[PDB]
Amino acid sequence: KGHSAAMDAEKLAASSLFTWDFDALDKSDEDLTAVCVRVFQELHVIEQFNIDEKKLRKWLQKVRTQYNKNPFHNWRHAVMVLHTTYLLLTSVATEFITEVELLAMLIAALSHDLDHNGLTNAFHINSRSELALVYNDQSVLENHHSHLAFEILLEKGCNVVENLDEDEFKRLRAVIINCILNTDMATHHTKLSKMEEVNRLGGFINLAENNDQRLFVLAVLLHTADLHNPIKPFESNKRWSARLQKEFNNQVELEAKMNLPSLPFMRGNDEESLAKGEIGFINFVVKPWHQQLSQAFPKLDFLLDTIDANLAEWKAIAESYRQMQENLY
Amino acid sequence: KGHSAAMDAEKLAASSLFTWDFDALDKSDEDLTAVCVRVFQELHVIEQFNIDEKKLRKWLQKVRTQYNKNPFHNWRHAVMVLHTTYLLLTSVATEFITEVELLAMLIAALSHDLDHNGLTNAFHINSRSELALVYNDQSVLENHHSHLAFEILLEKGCNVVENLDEDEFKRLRAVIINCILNTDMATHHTKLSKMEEVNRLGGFINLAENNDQRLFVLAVLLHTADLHNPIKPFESNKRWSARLQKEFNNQVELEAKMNLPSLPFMRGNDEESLAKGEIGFINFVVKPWHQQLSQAFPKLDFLLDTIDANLAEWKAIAESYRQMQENLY
Ligand SMILES: [Mg+2]
Ligand SMILES: [Mg+2]
Ligand SMILES: [Zn+2]
Ligand SMILES: [Zn+2]
Repeated sequence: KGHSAAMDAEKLAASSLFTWDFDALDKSDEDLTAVCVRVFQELHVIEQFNIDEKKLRKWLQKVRTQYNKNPFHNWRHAVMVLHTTYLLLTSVATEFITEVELLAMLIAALSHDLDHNGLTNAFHINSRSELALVYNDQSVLENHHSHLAFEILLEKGCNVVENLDEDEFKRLRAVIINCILNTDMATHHTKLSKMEEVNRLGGFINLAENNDQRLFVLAVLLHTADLHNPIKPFESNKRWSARLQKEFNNQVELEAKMNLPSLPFMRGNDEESLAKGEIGFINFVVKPWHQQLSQAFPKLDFLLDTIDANLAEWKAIAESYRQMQENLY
Repeated sequence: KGHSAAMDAEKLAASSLFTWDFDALDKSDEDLTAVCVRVFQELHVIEQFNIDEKKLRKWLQKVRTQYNKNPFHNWRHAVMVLHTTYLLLTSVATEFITEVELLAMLIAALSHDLDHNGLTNAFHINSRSELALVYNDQSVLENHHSHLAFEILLEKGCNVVENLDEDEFKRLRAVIINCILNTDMATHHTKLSKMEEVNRLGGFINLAENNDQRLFVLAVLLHTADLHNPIKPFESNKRWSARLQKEFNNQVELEAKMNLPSLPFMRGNDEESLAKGEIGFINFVVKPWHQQLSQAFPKLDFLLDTIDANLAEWKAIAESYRQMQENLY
């Protein structure tokens, strides 16, 4: 029965947990567990919902065991999205997000890629996979992730939301479903267009009262945290991007063995292809997204300087390879 | 006094001997003898060097009696490496290998693991064995194999190279020594790095004239044939891998009785440990090796599809055991 969640951003930002340079690749298994628990603890959701910390840790374990050992879409990617969501909500959402929606964003971020196998939605649709048949080609993977999120959560020993009442769980369920389904890259352009129209009209007006407009912002922020590669230091940008390229190469190899069409961008398997793909992805997807995001939330415009520094680095790598490839001609 | 060995790959590939599905475990003792003789006969080395077939058969017998009844490193493993070497040379080497080097590759492949006792080089060095003292910790087993190869060969009734002149035997001896010594797994990474640099420069250029570069390729090919497990049908992959695991388990048992350190990968003695070890060995050793090999010799890239099929099979086995082990937690 509160107006907004119990958060003071400046106390939260003073913690050693608050660092935009966080990279799960440099953390051990026990370190990642501590990060997830610390996010829940420092955001006060454990005490606000009387969360059994034995169920929280059991739920965390069950979440990790349902992620697969993929190069990119793995348990460390989930923790990266959880931690980045914690950074984004602390920066801009402290005064309109509710307590239940805050708990929902933490669960959704950690659960958003459950049981990923390093294959894209196009593979499932083209191969007519069992998952594609279940979901009738509609956001196949994201529907699968959200389903397993609740199958794991509603289990008795992992029920971290056991103390929520009917109305609170209904809102938590709606927030998790909408935010995970909006991690589908096929819905990126629609959210970008709506953000542009909102920015044309001056911006968001009283988010604490407009429930549907507040949910849109939460979906926008989780999608932002999902694309964490270009907003991290370049060493983090390069290691994760090289891991995604490995998944792309494995899919093309599987698609050829199954006589399925492949997209030409996924075929590149060297450093020059990596840099060229990152330049295009940043110039046409990430940068226009954060330009609209920084206009609605100017506190986040420092991310544009991180995106530009990484973009300048990838262009230096591409220029070196092109300078070596032009001499053949 | 020839430019290259007298071989036409397409005539050779039409023989019933040419089959990548060959497995020595399914052959009788007399069948294996016939396979070894047929390799020598069909490659024309018997007539090219006027080989006394009574000495060839006596040499074959003496080779077999110097192999021990190990689960993996036995006489059938030697025939597997001989036959796989015959497949590899027929596929890619017909136009640069010389007649003497061809005969040397057949002898080296059959002799490459002589008097193996199912124990690794690390055991000899750690136990300060007599063999480790003889060879000053340098490629202990491989030096031992090559020594016995010539002790068996230079015997009068087994001298299959009696008709070679001085220059031809000197090259044959150099090829056998270098190729057997390069079966030392401790030299795998160095050969992989050189193959990567050669592939960066466009590939091998006129191997028929560069003697040292041609010897490197022969060493690369014999090492390829030594690791025949992942490039065979899965039933062959599993039976031989289970035999190697038995040797690993026997060594750890011997090392504990002698108060010697043991590597943790050798302790696994069940099917789940077998699958986990094969996935790691294929992902980090075999697959990167054949990716470089297929880039220098694209005719061999079908082996990558065999490696992937076996890798997918081992991952299905590991997933079943993990799905049964995660429910305890
Ligand atoms: Mg996803
Ligand atoms: Mg050996
Ligand atoms: Zn994701
Ligand atoms: Zn061997």
